[PDB]
Amino acid sequence: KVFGRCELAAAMKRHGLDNYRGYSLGNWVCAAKFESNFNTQATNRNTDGSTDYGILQINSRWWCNDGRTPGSRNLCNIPCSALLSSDITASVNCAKKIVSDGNGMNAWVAWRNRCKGTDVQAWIRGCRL
Ligand code: NA
Ligand code: NA
Ligand code: NA
Repeated sequence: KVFGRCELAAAMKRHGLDNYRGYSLGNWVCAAKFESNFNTQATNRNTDGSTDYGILQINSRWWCNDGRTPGSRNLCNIPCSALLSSDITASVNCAKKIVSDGNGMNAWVAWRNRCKGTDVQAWIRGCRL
């Protein structure tokens, strides 16, 4: 499913991401935009053989099992394919574990390079939340 900007903001807010670990909703919408263009089916392969999945591009090297990333962890206890669902619950629950591991949203390279230090509130402007 390809989300609309406001539709995704509302779904993330309902799933408890607004101000989760001090990150306002605009940060999460901004990260989803540059990681996946709001497409839950997005996949991208990394140089090390691991793959990134879903709306927040969660990596199989640490967070999910895809059956093809040797010596990797599955810290979210889920198959990577569950992160491609039109229901964002699994992606959101896994992102909460990632953002709590010590590095905050810096775990998402696109957030650090394209969202951090910008007016992220603009990503939720006009939304009925
Ligand atoms: Na915001
Ligand atoms: Na591979
Ligand atoms: Na980047």
